[PDB]
Amino acid sequence: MIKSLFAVIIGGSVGCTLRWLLSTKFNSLFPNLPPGTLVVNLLAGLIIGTALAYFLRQPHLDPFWKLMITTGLCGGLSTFTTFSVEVFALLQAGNYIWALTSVLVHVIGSLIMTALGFFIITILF
Amino acid sequence: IKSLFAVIIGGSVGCTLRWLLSTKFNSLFPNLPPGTLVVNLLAGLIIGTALAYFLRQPHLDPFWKLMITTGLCGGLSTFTTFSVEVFALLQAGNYIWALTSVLVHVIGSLIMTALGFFIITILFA
Amino acid sequence: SVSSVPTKLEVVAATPTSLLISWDAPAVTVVHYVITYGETGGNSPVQEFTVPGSKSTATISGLKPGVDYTITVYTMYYSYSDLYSYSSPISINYRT
Amino acid sequence: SVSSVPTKLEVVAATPTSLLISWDAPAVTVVHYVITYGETGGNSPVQEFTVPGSKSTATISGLKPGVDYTITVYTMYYSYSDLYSYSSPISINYRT
Ligand SMILES: CCCCCCCCCCO[C@@H]1O[C@H](CO)[C@@H](O[C@H]2O[C@H](CO)[C@@H](O)[C@H](O)[C@H]2O)[C@H](O)[C@H]1O
Ligand SMILES: CCCCCCCCCCO[C@@H]1O[C@H](CO)[C@@H](O[C@H]2O[C@H](CO)[C@@H](O)[C@H](O)[C@H]2O)[C@H](O)[C@H]1O
Ligand SMILES: CCCCCCCCCCO[C@@H]1O[C@H](CO)[C@@H](O[C@H]2O[C@H](CO)[C@@H](O)[C@H](O)[C@H]2O)[C@H](O)[C@H]1O
Ligand SMILES: [Br-]
Ligand SMILES: [Br-]
Ligand SMILES: [F-]
Ligand code: NA
Repeated sequence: MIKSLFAVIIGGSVGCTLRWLLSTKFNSLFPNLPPGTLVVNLLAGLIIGTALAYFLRQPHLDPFWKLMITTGLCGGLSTFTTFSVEVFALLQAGNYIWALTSVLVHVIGSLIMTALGFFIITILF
Repeated sequence: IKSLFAVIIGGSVGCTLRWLLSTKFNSLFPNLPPGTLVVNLLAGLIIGTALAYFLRQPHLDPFWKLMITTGLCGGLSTFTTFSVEVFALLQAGNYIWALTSVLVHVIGSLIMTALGFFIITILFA
Repeated sequence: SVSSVPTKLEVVAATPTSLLISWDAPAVTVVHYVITYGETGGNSPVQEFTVPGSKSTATISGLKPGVDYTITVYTMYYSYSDLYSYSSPISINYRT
Repeated sequence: SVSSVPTKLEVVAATPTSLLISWDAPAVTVVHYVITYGETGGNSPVQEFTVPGSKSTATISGLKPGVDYTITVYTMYYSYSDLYSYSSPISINYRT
């Protein structure tokens, strides 16, 4: 399990770090829907969509890479909590229109970015 | 660079905790994997308590805040795994549990953030 | 740890040119089922088709009377560890 | 590096014992604003109350006529890097 653990941590660290750099640079530009935390969910949602289709077509890939890419990169790149507090803070500011908007865009947007990365690779192959 | 370490150290812990929890438990109820739910409910609790608590201690080392939030909560929580499960349910035609999974993850994590918040909030009062 | 192969694949009704098969879904998010069938005598093109993850029965049609068919069902299933992947088949033989 | 401090804090309407202040919101997600007011003259107690983050005006009441007050506004805002923290104050003087 130690080799697995290294994949989680390496992929995660690359993910967490990327989310951090993107968030501090871009979030404050549109507080009603902080775009840094959106893009890292739209991005990792895209990545996991491609992984969905590619892993399927590559039954023999080393799991170390699959774990590092999904639980690691995508698990560390995406966030449910930062998305959560922003909505929570919007709610407490009484900015309900943007709290609700924030939820729809993140949820429906991730799925789309997933379906995107999935149906791109499908069609490629 | 010292911030980098907090994200990594925290994220690694959060990612590692997400990995162990989901493998052990997701398979027990695939219509709404409970490992991925719990990490998101639990990080939400942490970020709610961290919300109320850090507000009241504006002298605390930002290192510790970043480790707990962008790091641990960022690593522990996951959006792609929640999204992937939904997508899988959606492709499988299991709309009702795709919908449920979204409500339970979003409504559930907001309720958990509010508890963590208001527990600390009510504690100090 | 949880098996992604269907169980209890069986012909539940037959005519001489068609079979209604059914199976028990495994304990995983099955995205869709694949049904394969061909003549057991190593000399017919195996055909595969899909049925949605919610169904557990399928109709195999256009068959020859009195012939031995091998019929298998496997899943394209989602799991945490593997994302999407194909399961091992469950297979039966049936004479029309 | 986006300011959480409000700007253009001003009195827009006054009675001898009340003030109506308005400010421009900082370009961040303010949860609530804190308003504080005391007599500019020395050791009078300063008083405060909150106003919700949507509002950007606040009435101050129960003042003494022809007295100089120091009015101060700052925010409890959500930012990504700080979570819930407080802006620095913006401050004006005004005589009833
Ligand atoms: C569907 C999923 C639900 C999951 C759980 C969501 C939890 C939401 C927490 C909201 O927090 C409250 O929000 C009020 C409204 O924003 C604030 O009222 C403040 O702001 C109001 C609106 O401007 C004023 O009317 C109030 O008097 C003032 O106290 C109040 O302080 C705050 O504690
Ligand atoms: C809230 C929106 C979020 C963003 C969009 C997410 C999209 C997720 C579903 C897309 O995948 C498709 O889902 C269909 C429905 O599950 C499947 O239909 C399959 O299953 C159906 C089940 O009724 C059959 O009728 C179809 O013929 C059969 O192709 C189809 O294969 C599959 O590729
Ligand atoms: C699914 C559950 C959804 C509902 C969640 C709870 C919403 C209602 C909260 C009731 O208690 C609130 O407590 C706040 C304090 O915690 C008070 O805020 C007062 O103090 C706050 C700071 O503590 C300020 O932000 C507010 O603007 C100010 O009105 C507020 O008056 C009071 O009503
Ligand atoms: Br966070
Ligand atoms: Br994942
Ligand atoms: F995502
Ligand atoms: Na995460």
